[PDB]
Amino acid sequence: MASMDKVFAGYAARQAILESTETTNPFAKGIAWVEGELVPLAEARIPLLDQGFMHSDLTYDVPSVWDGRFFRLDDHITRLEASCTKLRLRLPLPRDQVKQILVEMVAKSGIRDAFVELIVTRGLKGVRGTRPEDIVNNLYMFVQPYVWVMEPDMQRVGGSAVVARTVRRVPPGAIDPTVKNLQWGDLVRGMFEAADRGATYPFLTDGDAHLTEGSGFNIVLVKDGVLYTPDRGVLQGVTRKSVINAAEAFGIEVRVEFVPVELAYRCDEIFMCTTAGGIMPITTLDGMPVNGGQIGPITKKIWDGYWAMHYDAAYSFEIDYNERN
Amino acid sequence: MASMDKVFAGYAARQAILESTETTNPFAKGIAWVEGELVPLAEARIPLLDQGFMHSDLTYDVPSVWDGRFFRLDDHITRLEASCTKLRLRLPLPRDQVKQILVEMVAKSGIRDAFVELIVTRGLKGVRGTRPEDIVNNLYMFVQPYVWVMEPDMQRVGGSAVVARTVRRVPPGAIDPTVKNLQWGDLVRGMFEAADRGATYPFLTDGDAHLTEGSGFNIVLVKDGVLYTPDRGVLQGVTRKSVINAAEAFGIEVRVEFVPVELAYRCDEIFMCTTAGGIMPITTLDGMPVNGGQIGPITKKIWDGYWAMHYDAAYSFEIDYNERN
Ligand SMILES: Cc1ncc(COP(=O)(O)O)c(CN[C@H](CCC(=O)O)C(=O)O)c1O
Ligand SMILES: Cc1ncc(COP(=O)(O)O)c(CN[C@H](CCC(=O)O)C(=O)O)c1O
Ligand SMILES: [Ca+2]
Ligand SMILES: [Cl-]
Ligand SMILES: [Cl-]
Ligand SMILES: [Cl-]
Ligand SMILES: [Cl-]
Ligand SMILES: [Cl-]
Ligand SMILES: [Cl-]
Ligand SMILES: [Cl-]
Ligand SMILES: [Cl-]
Ligand SMILES: [Cl-]
Ligand SMILES: [Cl-]
Repeated sequence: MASMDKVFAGYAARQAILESTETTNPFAKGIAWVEGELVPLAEARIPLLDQGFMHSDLTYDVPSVWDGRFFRLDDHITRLEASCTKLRLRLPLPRDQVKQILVEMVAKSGIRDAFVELIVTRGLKGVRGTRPEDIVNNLYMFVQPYVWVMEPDMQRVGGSAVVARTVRRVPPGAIDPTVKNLQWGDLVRGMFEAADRGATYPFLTDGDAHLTEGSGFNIVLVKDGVLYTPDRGVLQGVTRKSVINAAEAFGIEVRVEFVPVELAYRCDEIFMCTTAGGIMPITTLDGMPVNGGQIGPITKKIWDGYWAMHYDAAYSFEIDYNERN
Repeated sequence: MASMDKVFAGYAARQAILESTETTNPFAKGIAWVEGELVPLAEARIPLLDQGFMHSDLTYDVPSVWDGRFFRLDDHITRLEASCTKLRLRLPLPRDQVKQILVEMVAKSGIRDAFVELIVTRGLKGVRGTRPEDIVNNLYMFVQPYVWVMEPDMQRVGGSAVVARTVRRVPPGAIDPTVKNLQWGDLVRGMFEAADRGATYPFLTDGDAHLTEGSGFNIVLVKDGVLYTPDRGVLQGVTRKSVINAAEAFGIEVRVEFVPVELAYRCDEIFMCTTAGGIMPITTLDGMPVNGGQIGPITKKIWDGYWAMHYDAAYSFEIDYNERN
């Protein structure tokens, strides 16, 4: 219930070092792997005919680095492989080589707090009209400075959400939300709706009176000392997984189940969770304060627990930035 | 009711001529417009950070050229602008300039039968966390040899379809299907399902016992001299529009309305329609011959009518090759 000052101050200090190197290190603003070559992220290009662009025929995943430590990298690569399997894709390199490249990329960038993305696409030939044996999947990877879906200043007070009414989440029988994907048509609609309504974060329903997820995050409700989070219709987030780990360590019950929309209007606390920002409190919903409008005690406990895990060998490992090896 | 021989023979003759130019015209296999530069299609590259790739945050449209005549180009540009408006995008160049560039591209390629695609993306900055004033949309365009969703020799016989059971169409309240888009998660699932079931084409339902569309085409049923095609849940196809034009000219009623799945099992004829292939008969459905399994008389009449429209000044214009239209 009190790690924010230190977590954010550490980040600010590391950030200041990174920023100072932007004119000397061409990778300080990010680095990409394309067709076996490493290039500054702003200069990275992909073939126009890649079906990842032509029909968003891809999956992706986003591990992260915090304070020079990769967080749950194996979980993210395993989820990527699972997503590939569901799409009949195959990770184009052995996963141990992939890990080695990522660590090399991070080390070269000098970035201590990083957003790391891997993308596997169908390749230069589409599914339609192609012999399955002629299909060759493509891999793209990049590392960039850590991305905040909720900035540190706002995490201190909580953000503003709406339950979206002009859009609902793509259902699993159309697109499987457990397959991480970049088909964000509904999520972008949600972001526009939130903004139109004077808020920031959209919570999308399943179009059947139950909650799913938002534009880049899972949703957790807190009521009478219990956490509630949607089971079906959502990405099985690694942050959400970490929230469950922390809750279990603290003796807090977590129910991963169908969550009726009505619970969002009568719960004690709300937070979002995602790799790109961590634990993100929501203190206004549909223009109304959430139970008084302050960040709640269980949210604070989970917040602290989540960041503590980033230093636990069971969930993280230290990257060697030395040059080299 | 028999224009197939002449239409396909003409195409074959033009294909042979096109092929003979490939060793001397670097654009004969296709040409792309990227950031104001014209490049061979295979060499075209886009920024990795373009949000058209990063979150498929884009719309697109696909006019075509047949026998050196652009087909309904104005309709396609108008639909593109409509799609852009619905996504809060804006065509980055005046539409008259866009048409001029397209004609120039086709002429340089020397392609007489062409698939032409325009893509408008959100640009290098995403909706999330960006000042709306800081967003600059991007334009990509390319011309390639005509693409067949059903090959000419399969159109002579008819194709096999299934009503998909493992996937349904993304509903409009999640992603608006009247906005042409490349978020094909459900459509690719449909293609895999069709293949798994020994058929070529998937027909997707609305997940509520009514038909919508398939993987790159609209669906038309013929029953007792009347055409039926889904109103809601689908792209408002320009080919479908052309089918309606031809049918009205022929005195054939067309009902654009809710089409129950059951009608597909008791109708007299079925065909698919799309810019990438035209009029595409379906003669087996779920492994069962459609009303005897032969291409039907109304399908043939529409087939002929559709291709005749490609030479009709009301619907087309001739491109001036080596001099621009
Ligand atoms: C739809 C969706 N649901 C849930 C999550 C949370 O899952 P995890 O805890 O495994 O991260 C994400 C993460 N999406 C953000 C990217 C969003 C952006 O950059 O705008 C991420 O990959 O972290 C997401 O995109
Ligand atoms: C989902 C969908 N519905 C209907 C249609 C028919 O609409 P129109 O008659 O306006 O073309 C298309 C055409 N999409 C094809 C896909 C091409 C491909 O798969 O390679 C196109 O863009 O021409 C489509 O993609
Ligand atoms: Ca450390
Ligand atoms: Cl530190
Ligand atoms: Cl999974
Ligand atoms: Cl509301
Ligand atoms: Cl999805
Ligand atoms: Cl290791
Ligand atoms: Cl000819
Ligand atoms: Cl089209
Ligand atoms: Cl139109
Ligand atoms: Cl079935
Ligand atoms: Cl769609």
